[PDB]
Order: sequence, then structure tokens, then C-alpha cells
Amino acid sequence: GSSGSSGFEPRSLITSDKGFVTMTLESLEEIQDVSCAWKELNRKLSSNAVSQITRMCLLKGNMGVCFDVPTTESERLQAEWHDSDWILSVPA
Repeated sequence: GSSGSSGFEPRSLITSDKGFVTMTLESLEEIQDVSCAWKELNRKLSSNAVSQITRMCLLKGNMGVCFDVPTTESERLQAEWHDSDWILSVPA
């Protein structure tokens, strides 16, 4: 409802073991199901690259998605993201 911004400034962990990385995609409003996100991603990413997306789940609030990708494709994904209203981030 009406609270202070949820983002905050949490403590930075000692990054070391570069294994996998998680991604987030914020929506404008609610969506139908993951099909919305998948259809969009398929129109903004290549079949080859989009296949790296795993564990795509609906965020708590249906206002975006959360998924995992390799640390290599993570930068390509970030650069290839354009021409869409959705915001792309990579949290801790």
C-alpha cells in the first residue's frame, strides 16, 4: 500500500565465487502468466540466447519475473535489451 521504497541499500556481500547469476524483469502492471514474458523475450532475444533462461518464476505480486542465466550471457542479455518498456536488472 503506502510505505517507504522497498529498494533500500542492503550490504554488499564479498563477491568471490562467480558461479551463476539471477535476473529480474519489472512489468508495467500485472500479466496473464509467464507466456507474456516468454513471448516478449522471444521477440527481443535469439532462440539460442533465450534458451539460457532457466527457473523463470512469477515474482510475489505478478509485477515481474525472476530467472537465472550464466554470467557470460548475463552481459549480452543486458546489452540486447532495448525497444521494450520493461526494465531489466541483476540484483545481488
